[PDB]
Amino acid sequence: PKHIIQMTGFKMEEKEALVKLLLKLDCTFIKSEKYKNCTHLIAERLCKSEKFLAACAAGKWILTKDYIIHSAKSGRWLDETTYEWGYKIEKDSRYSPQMQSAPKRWREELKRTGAPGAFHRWKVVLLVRTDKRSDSLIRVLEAGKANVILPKSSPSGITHVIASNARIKAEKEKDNFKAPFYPIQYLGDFLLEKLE
Amino acid sequence: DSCNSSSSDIIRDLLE
Ligand SMILES: [Cl-]
Ligand SMILES: [Cl-]
Ligand SMILES: [Cl-]
Ligand SMILES: [Mg+2]
Repeated sequence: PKHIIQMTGFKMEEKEALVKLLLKLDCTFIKSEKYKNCTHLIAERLCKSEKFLAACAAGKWILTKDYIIHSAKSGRWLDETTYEWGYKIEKDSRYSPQMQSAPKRWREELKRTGAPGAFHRWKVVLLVRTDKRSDSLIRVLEAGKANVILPKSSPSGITHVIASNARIKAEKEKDNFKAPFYPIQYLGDFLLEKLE
Repeated sequence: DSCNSSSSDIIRDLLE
């Protein structure tokens, strides 16, 4: 049982204090803006960072900073359950009940079904605006075990076209693909908001 | 800090 830690949403001084506490525990810490297959993501708040969405898509633990504080004080990694984002839902919140429960929902759902990710068996073509990088979107999709179809790969079996300005594109242009078009927001909504 | 500037909303970043 490994503890590969990443953090999202903390300012520098908060992150320094938390990483100092990791020296009391056997673990791996990965410093990167990118999702790097952490087993435990420590999140300052519910959010839509690459790390948060990717951790949801892979059914990882997404926990509060108290998980690190209390584990370090105990000298041992504790049970994650009561520290999970989703363990307790705030009925008066800017975040929907679905979004507040999303990390727990995906962790439990992937264990239930046996699937390795929220997007397993998806075969996705990305049509992202040419001025911006799709790289964070790709790493979230791949964290969920979607197959992102590169331009040099055959389009056989595409399931989703995810497109900048999907709602604007002409039917003639949508006709270049067998699969339906989805806006960029669909990815976040599928993980955080949609009732399955 | 430049060494701590991950986006907190990658969907928003792609919309505008
Ligand atoms: Cl565990
Ligand atoms: Cl980091
Ligand atoms: Cl759109
Ligand atoms: Mg599994």
